[PDB]
Amino acid sequence: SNALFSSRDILEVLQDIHMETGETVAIATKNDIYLQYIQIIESVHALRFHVDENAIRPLTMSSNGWMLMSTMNDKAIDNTVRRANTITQKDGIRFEVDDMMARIRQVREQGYASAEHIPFVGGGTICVLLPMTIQGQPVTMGLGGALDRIKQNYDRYLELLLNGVQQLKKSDSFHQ
Repeated sequence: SNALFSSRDILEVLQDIHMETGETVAIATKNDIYLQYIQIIESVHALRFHVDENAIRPLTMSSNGWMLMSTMNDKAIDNTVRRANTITQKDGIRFEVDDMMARIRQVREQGYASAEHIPFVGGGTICVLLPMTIQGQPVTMGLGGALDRIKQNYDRYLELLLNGVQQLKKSDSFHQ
């Protein structure tokens, strides 16, 4: 019942990270074991991520995924990695429950996630968990672009995401 003022708070923060970084920026949540985008703002760089929305993407395949999985219980993470392997292995990719469960525990610890070449060669991504939930689901804010641009701006980009989180500690969770 206050969904719009929260969406606006989030959009304003996401617009700031887009202005300062020029990268593809997004808010995402989970849909069962798949990553769901709520809002994407496309990069202005020549070489960029063009997010195809019809794409089905398991949570094991992106740093946004690991951040979202880090919110589940272990029973649910194990099911997720297992179920997700049967899908990604149709393309020869499959993470060992052991190491994925380790990466997830680390991400939960350090407060954010980043990834090189995952899901895509030449790409780099960094994301954080937003303080609020949307429709009972946890929510993520992240940026993506060409790996080199990401590597060379890593500390600055991270800092902006984390500070974006601080700016939203006054925004409500909503079920709309």
